[PDB]
Amino acid sequence: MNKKNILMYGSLLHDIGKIIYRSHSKLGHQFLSQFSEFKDNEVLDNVAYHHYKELAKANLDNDNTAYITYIADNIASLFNFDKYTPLYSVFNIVNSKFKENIQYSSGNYTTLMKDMSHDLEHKLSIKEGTFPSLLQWTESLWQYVPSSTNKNQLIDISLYDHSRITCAIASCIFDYLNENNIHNYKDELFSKYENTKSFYQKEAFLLLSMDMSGIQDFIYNISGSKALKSLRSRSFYLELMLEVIVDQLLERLELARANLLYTGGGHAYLLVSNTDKVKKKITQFNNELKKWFMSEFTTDLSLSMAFEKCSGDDLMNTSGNYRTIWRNVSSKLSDIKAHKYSAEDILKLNHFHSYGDRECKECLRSDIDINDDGLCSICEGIINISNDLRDKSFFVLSETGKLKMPFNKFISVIDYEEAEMLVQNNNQVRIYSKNKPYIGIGISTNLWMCDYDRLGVVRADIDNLGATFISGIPEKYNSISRTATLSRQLSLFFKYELNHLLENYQITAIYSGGDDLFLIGAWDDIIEASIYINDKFKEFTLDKLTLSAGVGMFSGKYPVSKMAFETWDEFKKNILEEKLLVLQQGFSQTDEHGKAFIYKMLALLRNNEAINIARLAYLLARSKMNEDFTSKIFNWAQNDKDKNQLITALEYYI
Amino acid sequence: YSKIKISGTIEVVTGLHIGGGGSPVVRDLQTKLPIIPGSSIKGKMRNLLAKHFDERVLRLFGSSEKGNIQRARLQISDAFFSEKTKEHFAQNDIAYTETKFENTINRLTAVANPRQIERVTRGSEFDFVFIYNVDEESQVEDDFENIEKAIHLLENDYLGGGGTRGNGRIQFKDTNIETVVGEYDSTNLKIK
Amino acid sequence: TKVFKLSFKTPVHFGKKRLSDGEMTITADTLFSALFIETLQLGKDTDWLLNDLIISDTFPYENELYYLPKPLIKIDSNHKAFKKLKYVPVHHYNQYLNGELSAEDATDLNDIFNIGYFSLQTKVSLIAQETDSSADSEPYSVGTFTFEPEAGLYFIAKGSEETLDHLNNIMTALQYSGLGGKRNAGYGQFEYEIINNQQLSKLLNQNGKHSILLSTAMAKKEEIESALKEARYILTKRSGFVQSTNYSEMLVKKSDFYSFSSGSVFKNIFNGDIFNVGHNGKHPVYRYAKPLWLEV
Repeated sequence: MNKKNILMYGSLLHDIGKIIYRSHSKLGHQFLSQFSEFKDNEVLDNVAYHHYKELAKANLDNDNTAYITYIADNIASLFNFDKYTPLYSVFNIVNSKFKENIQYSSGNYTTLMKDMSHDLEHKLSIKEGTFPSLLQWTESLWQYVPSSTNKNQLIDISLYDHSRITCAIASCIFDYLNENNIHNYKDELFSKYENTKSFYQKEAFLLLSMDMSGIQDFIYNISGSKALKSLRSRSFYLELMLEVIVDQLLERLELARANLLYTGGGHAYLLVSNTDKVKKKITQFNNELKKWFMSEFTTDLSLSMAFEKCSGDDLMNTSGNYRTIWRNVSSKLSDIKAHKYSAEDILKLNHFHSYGDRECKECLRSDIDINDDGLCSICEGIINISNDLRDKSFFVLSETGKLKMPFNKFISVIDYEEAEMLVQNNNQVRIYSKNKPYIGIGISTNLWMCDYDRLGVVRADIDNLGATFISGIPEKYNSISRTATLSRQLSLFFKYELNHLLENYQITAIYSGGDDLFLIGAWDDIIEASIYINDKFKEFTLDKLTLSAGVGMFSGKYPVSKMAFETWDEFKKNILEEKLLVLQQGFSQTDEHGKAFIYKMLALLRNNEAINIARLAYLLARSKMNEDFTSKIFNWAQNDKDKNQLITALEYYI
Repeated sequence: YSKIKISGTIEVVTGLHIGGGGSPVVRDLQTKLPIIPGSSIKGKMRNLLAKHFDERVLRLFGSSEKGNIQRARLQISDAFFSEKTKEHFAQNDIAYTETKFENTINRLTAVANPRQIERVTRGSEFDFVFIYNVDEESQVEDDFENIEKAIHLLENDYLGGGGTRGNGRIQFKDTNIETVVGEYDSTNLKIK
Repeated sequence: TKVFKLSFKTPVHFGKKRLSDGEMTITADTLFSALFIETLQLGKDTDWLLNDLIISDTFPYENELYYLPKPLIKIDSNHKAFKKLKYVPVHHYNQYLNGELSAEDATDLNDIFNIGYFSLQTKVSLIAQETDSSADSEPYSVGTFTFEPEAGLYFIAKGSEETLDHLNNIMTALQYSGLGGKRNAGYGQFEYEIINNQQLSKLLNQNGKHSILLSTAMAKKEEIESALKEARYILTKRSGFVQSTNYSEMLVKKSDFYSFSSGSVFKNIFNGDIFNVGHNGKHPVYRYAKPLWLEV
């Protein structure tokens, strides 16, 4: 096995034994010492020797992955562990629990043990490129397993999060040490505590970040009759371009899928090594990507990538410099965004007189070349993927496909059986999903995307997301792993609950992710679901994160590219809950009160003059509604706030 | 090369109804005062004058869809309430816009189906501005004759919806014609 | 070097890509085009008004406040409110460059930014077979913008005195034709006033090491290497059609061109140039790229 891969497999399971005890190092080693697939001695050594007391007498070689696994645990992170400790949600601590005085039980861990033995016996196999599968299984299995159950520590970190960050860190460490011509890790690191602190301060990591330039305009120049079918696929397409870009990058750097920490909007974040070759490769890849985008769009989309040197000592939130490097990489990203092209680039750019046809009615774009029936090529593929997005759920990176990808690649759609056939074919494919878990078919990458399906449109943004992502919890929990887990929770919510909750609403999910919620549907349904989503968020954020949202009513068949640019408890309790219901009951009780009667009411209210108050009184008198109903309307009209509220309620009434 | 300016007022003898929102009427999303979008004027004028007969229409309003480029010779803007109508109505406390109740009868059922149409008030005045860029000195007289006929037709016809059903008759008053670009005389051009 | 201020009293549609798209401000390209074609309609001599006139992009104004677009300088702190802001009043223009503008100050300014609103007008078309025989009408949409009674647009121009007089005459003549988009449809007339703001005049009359490109420009072939040395800039694709050039309008359309946006900062000043975007036409078609710098 590749020593890097041995590192990967061992690190990923270094702290597994806790779950067995909760049903240490030695417990994990014995348990993992039972399995034909995973019986590698060095992988077992990583698990058996991840504690200092164990490393003291392990008598391992000067070049051992166990030492790297140990430093990974330390960088990622009196000691009475309660097996019944519940995991706590960070969201409270952000602006200062799961399954409220709840407590776990022993039998749950035993159940997981059975599950893990089963999936180890039948689902998992070791090979040159099977780490991703193992990581997928770990993620699916441990997502609410507490990592540290120390009573004196604020328990909010997943065992899965612990494992992933540790593996990423260790991989980084291995690359950095090997490239620095260092092999005697026992003496390079473990020799002295001062030597360990020297390595902590030694810049060994780069934080790398990526950003699409042109989100809004390219997502939003749609005018055709397939507005839903177009937009639903466009959002997915840009997202998948991001996904394929990042995956290609991770492949090139020979790094693991664990090393991705967050994706969203056009942003993505990774922890990579601080070596020269890595930087050259980053240079080459960046140039290539820019070449591809320019060969493609030339303004509409671009990728800017920026990286910053760092030592894990700051990753330990030692001086609060983790937030500083995050802000530095954000400023660096904006600097790359400013300088997008060179002199020769634009020199070619402004000199390209080409015989072209006209704009694709779907694609408000002239540069791309229509062929037949005013239809180009890339747009045509967008319509095709939209038709197959709902029924088919599996996507494959193939050399021949209907969708053009940046790295001279193509995307197609398949079934679960076709994906199994590709495993037998042993083709260079990756599986991209519709939130499909427990698959275990070849490279089963469960990518997250929420596909659920006058008009109403609601757009929402997290208000305090800039501060939450960087400052988050001040001075004591700004660990890289910890903000990662915060990101993870937010991501999983915004990509899973958005699927689940939408069940009862006549809504199609158009754009969800990062902090952007772009939903369209039926006006009444849109308003109701928006209320539902606000309440559900306030539950899941424990009232710690807030959202600002707007709903606008637009005529059908409008160009949605123009609708989008158009776009609480007060609204819920007072207007909808109080006024709307009583008005509805009254109009239920008294018929003939059509839009004529209500419209006269509207006229009476809209002209705010006292004589109009008298007129409203008389008109109410001519009705036959119960005296209490008419008197309530009259009293509401007297108050400016209550009149504005009644007006809004009745406008909703129609 | 000269431009001739034609401004005046148009009076709603029977209530007007454009309704770009539609049963609303065109307004400003701020002033909330009725306007008559000029393009509507242009469309009605063109339909009428073309129905009077073609080159002349192309000369007047411009199409450039048959490969022949001529460019519009007439610019018609929307109009607004004059200050006069606003002050009179505020003084007399008259609403600007009427809501007419309508009804429709099914046959073989004889049931009633209520309807609502928002009409501009009778008697209000709109200040309109036309601009005629005389690109050919030796044709302008002809053109104005044509524009005259167009105006004349509109005088006995309607704008907007339901015009068969009894709304949209307008009138033209206080038309004055002035030259504002170039040095071309306009003391003999006449429009009622 | 006078500046012109514009009032419309009737909404005008600008537009970027589609007729239903609406804008508040236009770039120097459109203005140069319109002024040029108005000269051609007047038929005067273009060479004088070809290679001597320097124009800024259009800029919105309010009752008594004049603004400039946001310079893309690197400020080191919040990085949220500053992103949402586009325009800065002259009062604190140099203050922002220094860094005196506070986050709450930005909040306040953005709050005052109510200088017009956007709207969609629906229009129907019965020139089709709807009236001729059995067919349906053709609704379509336009986007229009209604400036406040004391709101509109202004540009900053410089050149010789004779150039300024000619521009004065052409501007008067154009006053009555339109600008923006559906001119003939009833949008975009204007009456203008020439006002000299002492403060803005000072703003144009500074001297510094940086310089803010106020127009839509792009250096020649042989200057770009030395121009792009240290800059912060945005490229802005300019496409569009042309008027009374060749047989088929839908066949005629100037090639997509690129220029820097109007908030870029440059170290090495470059003169720009009026580029031909012409091909397969009966005359050359001019697109404008020449800078007016505010030197600070």
